[PDB]
Amino acid sequence: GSHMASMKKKGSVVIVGRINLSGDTAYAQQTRGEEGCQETSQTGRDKNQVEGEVQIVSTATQTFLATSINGVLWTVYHGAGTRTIASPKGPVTQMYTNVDKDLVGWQAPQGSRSLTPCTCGSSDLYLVTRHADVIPVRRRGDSRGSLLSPRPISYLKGSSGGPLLCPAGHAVGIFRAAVCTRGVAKAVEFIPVESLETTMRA
Ligand SMILES: CC(C)(C)[C@@H]1NC(=O)O[C@@H]2CCC[C@H]2OC/C=C/C(F)(F)c2nc3ccccc3nc2O[C@@H]2C[C@@H](C(=O)N[C@]3(C(=O)NS(=O)(=O)C4(C)CC4)C[C@H]3C(F)F)N(C2)C1=O
Ligand SMILES: [Cl-]
Ligand SMILES: [Zn+2]
Repeated sequence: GSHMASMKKKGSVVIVGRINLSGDTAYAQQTRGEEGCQETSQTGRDKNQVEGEVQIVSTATQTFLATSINGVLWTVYHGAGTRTIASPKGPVTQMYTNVDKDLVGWQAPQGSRSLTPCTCGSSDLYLVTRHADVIPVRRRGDSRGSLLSPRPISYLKGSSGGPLLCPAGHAVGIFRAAVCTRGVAKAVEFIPVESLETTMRA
C-alpha cells in the first residue's frame, strides 16, 4: 500500500533558453532563471514567447536541448521521460514517445521555427551544443559520427536533444549519446531524421 493523497506529480519540461542561429553568429540566450523555471515546471503554464529552432530545456533535476523539426519539438527520452511540456495554456502531453529510440516529441510551440529534414545525403555534419558551439562531425554510419576534434565529455554534457545539421542547415539527426573513452568524446550517436520521419508517418 501507499498513502495516495500525498503522492507527488512530476513537473513539466520547461523551455529556459534557446540557441540563436538566426544571424551570422551562434550564441545561447537564457529566457528564464532558476526560480521561474521551477514555478513554471509545477504549473505547466509558460507565458514566455518562444523563438528559434533549438530550445534549451530543463526539468527540476536535468537540463538538455530540444529541436523543432517539421512542426514537432523533439528531445531525448532520457531527459524528458514521459513529462508534459509547459505552454501558455498549461501542460502539453507528448505527441510521440519511443523509449527504444530514446525519443520523445511535443507539438512545436507557437513562435518556434522548424528545421527541414535533410535530403542532400551529405556526410559533413555540424553538431550544435547547448553552449552554441558548432562542432564539425563526419558521418560514419546511419546513426554515428566522429568529431574532427575530440573533446572532454564535459563539453557535450547537456546537449542531448540538440541537432546535427548538414552544410545547408537541414536537420540530419538528434544528438542522443556520446562515444566516450576515458572521459574523451571521440564520436556521437544520434537519432537519424529518417527515424523521426518514420515515427511521424507511423
Ligand atoms: C557514457 C555516456 C556518454 C554518458 C553515454 N554513452 C553511451 O551510452 O554510448 C553508447 C555507445 C554508443 C551509443 C550508446 O549506446 C547506448 C545508448 C544510450 C542512449 F543514449 F540511447 C540512452 N537511451 C535511454 C533510454 C531510456 C532511458 C535512459 C536512456 N539513457 C541513454 O544513454 C544515457 C544518456 C546518454 C547521454 O548522456 N547523452 C548525452 C547528453 O548530453 N545527455 S544530458 O543532456 O547531459 C542528460 C543526462 C540530461 C539528459 C549526449 C551525451 C553527452 F553527454 F555527450 N548517455 C547515457 C551517453 O551518452
Ligand atoms: Cl533510432
Ligand atoms: Zn541537407
